[PDB]
Amino acid sequence: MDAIKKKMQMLKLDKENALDRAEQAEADKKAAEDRSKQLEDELVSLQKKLKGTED
Amino acid sequence: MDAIKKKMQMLKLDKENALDRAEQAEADKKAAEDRSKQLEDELVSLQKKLKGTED
Amino acid sequence: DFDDIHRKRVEKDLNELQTLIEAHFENRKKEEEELISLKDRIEKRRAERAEQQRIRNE
Repeated sequence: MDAIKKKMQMLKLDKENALDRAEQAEADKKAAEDRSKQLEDELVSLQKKLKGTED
Repeated sequence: MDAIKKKMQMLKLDKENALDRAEQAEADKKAAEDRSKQLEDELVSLQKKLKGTED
Repeated sequence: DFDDIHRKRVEKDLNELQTLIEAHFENRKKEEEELISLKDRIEKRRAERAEQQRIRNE
């Protein structure tokens, strides 16, 4: 037939598109999270040196 | 027919789950990156305050 | 997770459904074979009625 092929292929394409988009988003989320952790760690030391400067 | 409809329904359940996961991951990325950039801005303001204290 | 058991459930649903699909495929297929044999013996009946009718008419 004809309809089954096109509908099935389009739906599988939709699933694959959503999956890859989710993977890209999660990768960027993990990278941003680690960079945020770095920012926290540096900010604490910045606060410590600021406190010493103020003393 | 009979089995074809059920197979289509399976292909649609995969569609919904993949699309929902993609959207949720995208929202997670947006939230995490906003968190990181706000932390970076806080770090910048701390640098400027340290500069004023140094002056 | 709940998604895992849901996935396994719709999975076995697809499995049983495609199983019954192929099953009624086979059943209706046997029925079509029987109907084809019916058509064949039917054409045999047409030919035999034709020849005997023609003999009578002769």
